Amino acid sequence: GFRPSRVVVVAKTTRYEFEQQLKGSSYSGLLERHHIHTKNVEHIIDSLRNEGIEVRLVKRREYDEETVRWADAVIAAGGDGTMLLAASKVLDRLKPVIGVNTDPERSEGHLCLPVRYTHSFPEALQKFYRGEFRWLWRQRIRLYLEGTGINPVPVDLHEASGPQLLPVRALNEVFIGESLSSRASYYEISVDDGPWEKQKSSGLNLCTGTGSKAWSFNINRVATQAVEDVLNIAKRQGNLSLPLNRELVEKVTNEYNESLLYSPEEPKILFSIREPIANRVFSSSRQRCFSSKVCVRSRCWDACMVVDGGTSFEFNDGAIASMMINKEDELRTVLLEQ
Amino acid sequence: GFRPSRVVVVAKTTRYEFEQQLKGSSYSGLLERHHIHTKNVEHIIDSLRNEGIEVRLVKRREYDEETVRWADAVIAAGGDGTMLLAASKVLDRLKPVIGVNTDPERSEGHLCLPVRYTHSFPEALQKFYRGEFRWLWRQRIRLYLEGTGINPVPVDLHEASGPQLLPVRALNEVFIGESLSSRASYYEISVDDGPWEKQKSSGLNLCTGTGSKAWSFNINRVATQAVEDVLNIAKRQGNLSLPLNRELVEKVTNEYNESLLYSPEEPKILFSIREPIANRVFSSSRQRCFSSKVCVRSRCWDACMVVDGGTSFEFNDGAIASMMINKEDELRTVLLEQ
Ligand SMILES: NC(=O)c1ccc[n+]([C@@H]2O[C@H](COP(=O)([O-])OP(=O)(O)OC[C@H]3O[C@@H](n4cnc5c(N)ncnc54)[C@H](OP(=O)(O)O)[C@@H]3O)[C@@H](O)[C@H]2O)c1
Ligand SMILES: NC(=O)c1ccc[n+]([C@@H]2O[C@H](COP(=O)([O-])OP(=O)(O)OC[C@H]3O[C@@H](n4cnc5c(N)ncnc54)[C@H](OP(=O)(O)O)[C@@H]3O)[C@@H](O)[C@H]2O)c1
Ligand SMILES: [Ca+2]
Ligand SMILES: [Ca+2]
Repeated sequence: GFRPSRVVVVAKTTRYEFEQQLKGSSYSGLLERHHIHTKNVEHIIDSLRNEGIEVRLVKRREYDEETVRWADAVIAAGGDGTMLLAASKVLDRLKPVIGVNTDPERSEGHLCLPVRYTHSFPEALQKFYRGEFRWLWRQRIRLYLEGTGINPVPVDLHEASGPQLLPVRALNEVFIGESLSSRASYYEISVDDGPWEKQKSSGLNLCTGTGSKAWSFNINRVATQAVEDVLNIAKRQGNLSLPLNRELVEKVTNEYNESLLYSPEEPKILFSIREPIANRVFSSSRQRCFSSKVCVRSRCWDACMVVDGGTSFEFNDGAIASMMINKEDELRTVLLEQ
Repeated sequence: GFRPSRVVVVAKTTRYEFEQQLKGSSYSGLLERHHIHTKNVEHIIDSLRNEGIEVRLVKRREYDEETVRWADAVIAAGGDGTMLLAASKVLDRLKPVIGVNTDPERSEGHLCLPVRYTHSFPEALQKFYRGEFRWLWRQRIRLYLEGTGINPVPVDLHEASGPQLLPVRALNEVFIGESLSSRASYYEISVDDGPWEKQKSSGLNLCTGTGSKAWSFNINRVATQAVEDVLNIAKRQGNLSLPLNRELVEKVTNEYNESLLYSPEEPKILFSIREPIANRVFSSSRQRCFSSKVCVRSRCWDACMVVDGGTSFEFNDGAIASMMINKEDELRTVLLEQ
């Protein structure tokens, strides 16, 4: 069983708090969105204090490493974005990090406790107390940086030198690309210490098993129409039998897309070349594959390495990044029944 | 036949000229890249003057509408990027625009004359003179902007109000998305005056037939591995017969990908939702389809409408853009044998 005496709760900033800091696309829904989150944060904190747990409630600007150190456990109160924020400042594989979905009608909360615990949190505490749960260590990617002209200083997106460790780990993915959305990205890639291979594309995505359902899923999943087309082509071009139906096309589609998801516990990186350009002057290889190690040498003008959509690093011509998975970067999370 | 007496040649700026305005990723190749382009520009201009044609050679900063007006024809001397630059300032469907690939080992030049004419330009002039060619009018998209808080002023990326016409046409595509590469984009889309539909994704691409081979192709094409997987799934899940082989998988792949390309002359927009997010809180519809008309209402924080990778417009919450295809926006281009 597991009973912290000391807990920091990191709560997301709501849209309403943002504007506080009408037209027609806000206010009415926004204030109700704010009341729901606040009602649920209060339920979490009241429930913790009723178990005798000391609690510090902070917003993003006050969530710091000192407070993580003070705490026995971190609770992210918001959505998956709030889990990523919480994980960004936890580097100890023994420190539990737990997510509570505070607006389940608008937050997916895939990294969070099942939705029932949002308004039944004492039930979650008791399940923890009795050990009716399992530890889940989610693998994360660490980033090294070397080369010429490099700038290793992290930028917080929510407002010749040897390899040095960058101060965040990726729980979802590392995205590498030019800052301008229409500017093709140019680099060289070494996978598992293999040969260097020039790529031109709209960026690279390097995700964990946790991240396999996030950005990586939407880069790689095929539409049920595309599957329907591919199958119809296979009839014309060789009468590949079968009866294609509504049911079958969805099925085969779903089987393909599940192949893109893998276990959060497996220490492997799924890397995807995002929208590669082939034609007669460039040539690309595989679109995606698993690996333990990816090294990227920047050839970019004004590009960034973005960790979990939250922390950005400069990555221009001369910079060399290496990504791997290290056991000491595992993020300690919990699994409850729903 | 077709014999201009007055011609403006727009020549790209080379990398060397850029730096002029070594390590290891430049110079050696860069100066040879520069000599090749310059040698070919001189051949073009010498050939024109030898036909008695008056010629003004300009770089991007001096390419203006006045000079287009002066000219009987525009020649873009570079790659497809130089064709797009040239087309950006031509709004008259009667003014010929012709592209010459000045570095065919590094420029694809899909919008340009066949590579042989790069060093055999008098042959192209004579073919023009004798009418051994066909006019190709490439359809282009025009952009209207309305709404609240809008800013219709174009930004040149290479350094309550009613609908107003934006001053460029898209020869390849209009891209719409948030400026930050990791920030999901949010908007509502009306296709052919249909119902408004909320989307969340990494942007929208709205291309012409000319643009169908560019960005749109790499957003939508499927990998030969994915086809191989989809086919193998169809065996397991219903023994859909056939013998899958190296040959067959490439074939079916190629048939699918050709379905993404359409004629530059056809007045239809192929629009693609780029990396839509579905899950349990959002829901998307079709990934791509043809249309005559797409209206997009921005819900974005800090987004842009990017025309042919060269001209950018602000497009944040309150802005409403409508895209269509108008005959007076056709771009007059030529077709030569190779
Ligand atoms: N086109 C795309 O798919 C795209 C574009 C940009 C970013 N992203 C992803 O969004 C992450 C940043 O999340 P954010 O909440 O700060 O911004 P966000 O725009 O709210 O994220 C988009 C959605 O993905 C969900 N999500 C986040 N991490 C996930 C995971 N590991 N597995 C499954 N779903 C997940 C989020 O859930 P909640 O509703 O609980 O927030 C959200 O509904 C990034 O690391 C990136 O992976 C995806
Ligand atoms: N991931 C992607 O596929 C991606 C990302 C950004 C932009 N783009 C495309 O590139 C366009 C801007 O071109 P750029 O030359 O200024 O930058 P660029 O990075 O040099 O364009 C990428 C390549 O596409 C080729 N291309 C351009 N227009 C084409 C067309 N209509 N059909 C077939 N190929 C075409 C270019 O040919 P050249 O070698 O002759 O220049 C170039 O090789 C944009 O409108 C957009 O469509 C694609
Ligand atoms: Ca979120
Ligand atoms: Ca180019």
